[PDB]
Amino acid sequence: AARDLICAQKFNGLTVLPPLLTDEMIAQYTSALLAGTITSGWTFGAGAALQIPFAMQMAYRFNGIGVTQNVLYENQKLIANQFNSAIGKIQDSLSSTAS
Amino acid sequence: CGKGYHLMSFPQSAPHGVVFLHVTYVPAQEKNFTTAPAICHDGKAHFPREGVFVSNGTHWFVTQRNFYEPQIITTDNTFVSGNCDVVIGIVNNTVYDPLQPELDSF
Amino acid sequence: LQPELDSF
Ligand SMILES: *[C@@H]1O[C@H](CO)[C@@H](O[C@@H]2O[C@H](CO)[C@@H](O)[C@H](O)[C@H]2NC(C)=O)[C@H](O)[C@H]1NC(C)=O
Ligand SMILES: *[C@@H]1O[C@H](CO)[C@@H](O[C@@H]2O[C@H](CO)[C@@H](O)[C@H](O)[C@H]2NC(C)=O)[C@H](O)[C@H]1NC(C)=O
Ligand SMILES: *[C@@H]1O[C@H](CO)[C@@H](O)[C@H](O)[C@H]1NC(C)=O
Ligand SMILES: *[C@@H]1O[C@H](CO)[C@@H](O)[C@H](O)[C@H]1NC(C)=O
Repeated sequence: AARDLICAQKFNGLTVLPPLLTDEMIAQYTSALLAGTITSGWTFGAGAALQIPFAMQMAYRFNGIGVTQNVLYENQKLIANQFNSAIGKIQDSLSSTAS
Repeated sequence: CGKGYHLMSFPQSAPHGVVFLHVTYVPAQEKNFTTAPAICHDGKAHFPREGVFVSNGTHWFVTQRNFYEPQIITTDNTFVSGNCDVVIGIVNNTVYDPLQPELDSF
Repeated sequence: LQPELDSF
């Protein structure tokens, strides 16, 4: 086609070094953090992973803001659907509303 | 203030800086158990204020989430605040009144 | 929390 901008950057000594952690292992770090957050919770930040169901972890994270843990245990479906609709709103914002 | 559950620290004089000695609580030896979000007893969903409901396979315990100190299920560290036909995860067990073995049986 | 001691 025509001469690229990155070829002009590269040909004048302005080379770009790649990161040590590539996108696949960075995604592996992120997936390990997500799996430790869901399965182990906050207890894997103090040594090794300590397994927990996700409802218990969300309950013990409601306990950290002065809210009793009956709020989700009477309204688990509502909080789950609110999280699903909020992450769907984030997905639609990433799809269309680039702001 | 240290990797893990932080307890305290010690300042130490150092050349062009400072050195801390973070005394830190770190758990070592784990053990697997059977858990449940609450306990349905007489249509009441007991679930603890501080402990976590675990069982070794036969009896259920209410020990804390950082050190295994299993205690019997009693309405002193458990609050109801609901009903047991709403939550997803629940098991059938019994919760003993603290009033009973010191006045009612006595 | 009395009625389980005398009113039961
Ligand atoms: C608390 O707010 C939530 C929304 O933030 C309410 O949930 C909605 O309730 C209406 C009732 O007509 C439903 O049509 C919606 O589908 C619900 N949204 C969901 C499930 O995401 C909830 O009802 C409110 N609480 C009370 C007691 O009214
Ligand atoms: C699970 O925990 C229960 C509760 O402590 C254990 O039952 C005890 O077993 C000892 C050993 O025979 C008895 O002396 C106690 O009287 C039992 N407790 C009660 C309340 O009866 C049980 O052995 C444990 N099981 C395993 C596999 O560890
Ligand atoms: C407990 O039992 C499960 C059942 O497979 C096992 O995967 C796990 O390694 C055991 N130990 C711990 C500490 O969870
Ligand atoms: C728990 O016990 C109650 C009555 O004791 C019973 O109606 C209910 O079906 C039981 N639930 C389970 C999951 O066993």
